[PDB]
Amino acid sequence: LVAPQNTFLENIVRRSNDTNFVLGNAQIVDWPIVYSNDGFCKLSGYHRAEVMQKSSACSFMYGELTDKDTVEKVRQTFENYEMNSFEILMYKKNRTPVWFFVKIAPIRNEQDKVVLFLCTFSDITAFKQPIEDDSCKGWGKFARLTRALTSSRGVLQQLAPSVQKGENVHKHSRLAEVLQLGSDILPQYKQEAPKTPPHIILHYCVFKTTWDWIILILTFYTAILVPYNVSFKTRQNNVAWLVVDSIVDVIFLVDIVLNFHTTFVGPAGEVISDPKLIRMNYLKTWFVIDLLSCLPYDVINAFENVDEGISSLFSSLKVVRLLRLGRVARKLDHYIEYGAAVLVLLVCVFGLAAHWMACIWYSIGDYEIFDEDTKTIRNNSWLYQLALDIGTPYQFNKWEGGPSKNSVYISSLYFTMTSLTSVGFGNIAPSTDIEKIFAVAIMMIGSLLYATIFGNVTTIFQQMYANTNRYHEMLNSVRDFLKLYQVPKGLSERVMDYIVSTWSMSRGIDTEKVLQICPKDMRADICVHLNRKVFKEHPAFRLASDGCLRALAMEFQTVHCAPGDLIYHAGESVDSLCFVVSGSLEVIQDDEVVAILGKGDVFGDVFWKEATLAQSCANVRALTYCDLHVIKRDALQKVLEFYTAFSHSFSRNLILTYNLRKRIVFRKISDVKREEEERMKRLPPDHPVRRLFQRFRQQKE
Amino acid sequence: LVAPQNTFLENIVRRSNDTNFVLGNAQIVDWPIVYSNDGFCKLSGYHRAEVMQKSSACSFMYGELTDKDTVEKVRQTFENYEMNSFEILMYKKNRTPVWFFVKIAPIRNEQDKVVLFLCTFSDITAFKQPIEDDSCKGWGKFARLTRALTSSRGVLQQLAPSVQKGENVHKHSRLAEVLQLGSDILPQYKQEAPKTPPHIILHYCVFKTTWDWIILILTFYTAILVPYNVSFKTRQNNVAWLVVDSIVDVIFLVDIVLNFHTTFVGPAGEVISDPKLIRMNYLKTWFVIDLLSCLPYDVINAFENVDEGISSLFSSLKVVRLLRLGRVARKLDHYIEYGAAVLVLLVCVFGLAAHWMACIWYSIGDYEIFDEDTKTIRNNSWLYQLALDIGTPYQFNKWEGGPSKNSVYISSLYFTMTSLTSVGFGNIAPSTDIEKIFAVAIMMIGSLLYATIFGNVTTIFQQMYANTNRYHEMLNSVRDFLKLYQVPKGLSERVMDYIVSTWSMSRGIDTEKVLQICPKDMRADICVHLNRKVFKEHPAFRLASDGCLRALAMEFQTVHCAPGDLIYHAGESVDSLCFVVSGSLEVIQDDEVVAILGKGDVFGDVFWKEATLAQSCANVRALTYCDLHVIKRDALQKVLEFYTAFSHSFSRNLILTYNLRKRIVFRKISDVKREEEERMKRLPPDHPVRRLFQRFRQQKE
Repeated sequence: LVAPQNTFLENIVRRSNDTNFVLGNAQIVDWPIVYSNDGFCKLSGYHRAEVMQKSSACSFMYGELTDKDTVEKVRQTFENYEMNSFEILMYKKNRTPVWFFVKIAPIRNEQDKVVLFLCTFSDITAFKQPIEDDSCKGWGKFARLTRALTSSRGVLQQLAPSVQKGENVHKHSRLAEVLQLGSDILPQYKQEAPKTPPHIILHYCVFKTTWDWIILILTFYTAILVPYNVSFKTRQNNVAWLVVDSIVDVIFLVDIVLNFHTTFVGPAGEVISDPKLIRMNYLKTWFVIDLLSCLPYDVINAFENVDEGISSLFSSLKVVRLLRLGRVARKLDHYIEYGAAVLVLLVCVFGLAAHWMACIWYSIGDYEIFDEDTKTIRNNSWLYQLALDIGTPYQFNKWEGGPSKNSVYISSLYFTMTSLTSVGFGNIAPSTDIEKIFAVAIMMIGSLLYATIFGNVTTIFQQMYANTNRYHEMLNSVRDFLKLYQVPKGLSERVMDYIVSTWSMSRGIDTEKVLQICPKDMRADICVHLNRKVFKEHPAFRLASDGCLRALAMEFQTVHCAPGDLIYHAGESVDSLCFVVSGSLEVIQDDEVVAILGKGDVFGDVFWKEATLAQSCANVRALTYCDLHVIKRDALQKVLEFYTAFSHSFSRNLILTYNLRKRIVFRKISDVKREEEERMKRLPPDHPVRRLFQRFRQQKE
Repeated sequence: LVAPQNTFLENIVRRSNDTNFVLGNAQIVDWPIVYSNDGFCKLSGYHRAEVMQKSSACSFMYGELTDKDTVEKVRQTFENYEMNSFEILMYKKNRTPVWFFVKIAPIRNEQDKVVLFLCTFSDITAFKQPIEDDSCKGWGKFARLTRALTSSRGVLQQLAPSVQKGENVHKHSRLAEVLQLGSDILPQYKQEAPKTPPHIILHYCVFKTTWDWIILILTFYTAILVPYNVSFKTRQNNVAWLVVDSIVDVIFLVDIVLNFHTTFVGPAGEVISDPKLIRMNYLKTWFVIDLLSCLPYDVINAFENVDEGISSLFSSLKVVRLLRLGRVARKLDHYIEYGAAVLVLLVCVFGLAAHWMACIWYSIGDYEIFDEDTKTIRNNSWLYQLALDIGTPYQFNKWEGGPSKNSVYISSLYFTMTSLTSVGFGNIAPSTDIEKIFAVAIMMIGSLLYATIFGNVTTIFQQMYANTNRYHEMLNSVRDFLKLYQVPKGLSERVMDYIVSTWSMSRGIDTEKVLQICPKDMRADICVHLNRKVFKEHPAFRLASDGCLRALAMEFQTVHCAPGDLIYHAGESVDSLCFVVSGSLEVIQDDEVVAILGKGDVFGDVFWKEATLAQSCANVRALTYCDLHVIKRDALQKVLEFYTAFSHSFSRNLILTYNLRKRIVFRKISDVKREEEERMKRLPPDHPVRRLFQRFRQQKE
């Protein structure tokens, strides 16, 4: 989410440290100036526009005291493209001769070419010999030159008055700030994305995504396992549990380390990648909590110490890595956001709450069943009830254990579960006060959890139906309109066929909306792409310029059509030129076929010549599914008159297939036979019709 | 929700009591008139427009009989800004000389300045000596003057014919209505919000809001506690319950008093704050109910009287303060309305209904268990069943009590609860007829309550997803369109990058919609703010007037762009001026870099000079993320020709960085070397090409 960016001006101005620079082209003869810094503009007194395009040699800066040897040296250093520095008198706009130190640095290109020359300048007037062509006084001229030397007199040499013979180090101090420009020359005219530090890996790499999926699976597995072991306090018989616990805790610590070594996205900035601040930000935000939550705290339980009862609660506290997950959810859900991702999040929280409240019901029962050394059986307890139900009742002499831990686990799970979805079988009763308060807490939280899933599942029916409903409402309105206004079957089915076909090919595409969203130049490129067919195939466009091509692409509109469609009916005013790129067309003149139109054909009229609109002499009808491109007369004329140069070539190259303004005369064989046989079968009062004949002859004259 | 308002005209006209007044400026020499009342307009006969801007001295009113002493007195009283009153003959528009009483009152300003002079006038003709320059008759002139004196003859002196020598009090009666104007002078030209009475406190103060939160918590606590004590009829063992009950009832009475002393909002008026009506409105609407509901009625139970069984039902009746809360809800919910406030309202009504129906189930059981002195155990009762289930069965000799009240409370709560959410454990059965009807009532109301929460929770998924769905549908349509029309990868990713970046930076912002919602002047201010950058930094605008600045701000449009974007391709018609405020730009001429554009640069053409559009000679492309401001030629020309004065300064100050109409010529070093080595390696039939050469020379001539 970043563009190949160029930063040369900002980089060079920031590296300059209040110095000045001038830029000029390398490959053009005499190397014209392409840029001048504001500092140079003010130092020379000449404006940027008047220094623009001038020669890099700065001959326009020269004066009588300039050195032909220096001129030759700058000339040959330009012609050989090496780094150098110089010292020479130069003339300001007031034609005051003043001293200058100069350095040159041509800049290479990413293509290993060399494109640019870079210049730097500095005053040394207050330190060189005094010179004055004309002055009010020698001391006054000295003071004025020293006050002009403020650039050197500033931070670059502010310590000078505390020392003597400072010129032994002032030259090097000035030269270092220009020698630093070698780093500025590095990008070599290239515009490119900035770099990021190593050992901090981009968060969006596929390897990091599968790492995120792995830590997902790990935290889900730990959230399963933890409440089980902590509730039942089972014996550590197989070392595998401790092995898995320690490895998964250390892999979580490594995950925290990679968050400490990975890119992060902030609300105030699209990408944040500086190690010097990302680590501290991650710390101060959430890294302290991550450290508080993700260590292998079970090592304390594995070891032995005087910390009686201190470290027990670590397991549920470290389950919370689901909260790291929830922070990641903002991104990770979007891989299934299409698909209602929250469905899995629901299922997971269901399972988690079920297991949690299973262990809670177990804990309450276990705490209640025996009344300590008082030996009160408390037969009212649910666990006693289930023990007697399943058999193997308790005994004493000593105590019998009755039910087994596995069966009792599933007992608790199943009660939690039935409470969760309100089926309430009722075989296992919450007899005691605290059992029965816990029943409050569980079924309340269950109902709140329960409402959400109905909302979630309803959230998809809009997608599943509303599009069809939009189609349905337009179709129903069309039906009512069409039937209400009594359109016969032919035109009615033509209308509905057009509606259904165009809707099938379109649906949700808003092509005009996409166009107007698109910015002007990309719009130009899109329409050029869409009219590429006619542009390449028709020879009239083989000569066009890119600008006129773009404008014509804006103007062009493409029409698909069904067979039997009538494009130009007789007597209609022709106003458009049109091309055929698919299908075929036919022309009807006086109910007679006179022309057929195929691929690549173009017909219309010479608008640029006639300049007057005319009626259509014939009818043109489709016989195939055809694609056509049409152009309006006025816009075509405007583009043509703007591009007069292309206009002449376009006029002389373009030839039409048929011209709608002209028409042909003909005779039918049947009509000729009728006339011949009528002649085979074959006036003084006709003076009025003869007068009409004479009038017609005069009009035709 | 009120603006700093001015009411001087309405206030003074209402205080005037049918008198007249005239206003004039204080700080302008000769004090021109700024306003004239309609009464004065009609009394003088001169129209408002012709009296406008005239001198406050009313010299244009004067006549031969006027007094130079009075003229000097009004002059010096104006020059010294004191209050005074006067009497003088003046002339009406018909040039009839008539008597006038006059009073003057300059008005101060909120800045302790003085800005305005106020005048008042009145006729005394019928009481002063008779005067007539020319008349039909003396008695007729007397009658006409008396009929002109109707202003004094009206309500100000209507009692005069019942008295004699009334002039001893008529002057004071007239003067009082003008002396009242001192209160009218109070606001001192200031426009400000009106005042509200003390001891009635604004309802929206933060202290009042936290008071509302406190009364919320109090009524919630009382609603918890009341059905418990009233159902179980527990002994009053700790005085703390009575203490809390009495303090909370009296704090509710104090709350009712503060509603009686606080602002209230009515549908017919945005703010209602008059004590003389707000108290009565609050009374007649709801204050009678508040008094009916909020007293410490438990004092009767604490005391002793012959009122056997009268005062018991007070507690549930005073719980209803949740209805005061519900009236407040219209406002109070909106602090959590963002956040689906109704969720807490649900949770609260849940808890309330649970506890209520707990106490109801308890009441039914307690009423049923024992069949009075008949000693029928009624073992069918649910409470008997639970007693035998838990143990400690009932006994007699005398009666054993069995279950304890705490356990029985939670029993009832828990049954109500399981009935509420239909889990229906079934261990506690409604055996008896009435138990079992109550089961009807509870589970019916439970299902009605239950449906609401699903609606509530579904109400959020639109917010959670529909925005993403809008983005999804446009992206899907773009994908289908782009792939269907076979755009290569380069342009395809350019398009999708533009779409996603613009959508990320925009989302729900409809900037154009905000603009068109905004009214014209604030639109002007917004665009001035947005173009402040160019306005302040570019010297050409340092001279502009506010009106032309506003119009140009309306015209300006800003464009952000990505690197590689081509603004003006070669051969395109230049029609816009444009400025650079961010990033950098580069210019390509004949595939050669010729110019670079930086911060603050401007390029285009001199439209106001050339007046003819021209094609672009070069190409300009972006290398950085850049922000630009563009101006259309036609609107710029129109604004300039309107503001001709600024036009000359703008033309003479403005200088372009590069002009698209002009172009540069150059040569390549490689091309020069090729030509030189070709010359190192180096016509009669050429007459046709020589003729072309001669034609070219003639055309260039």
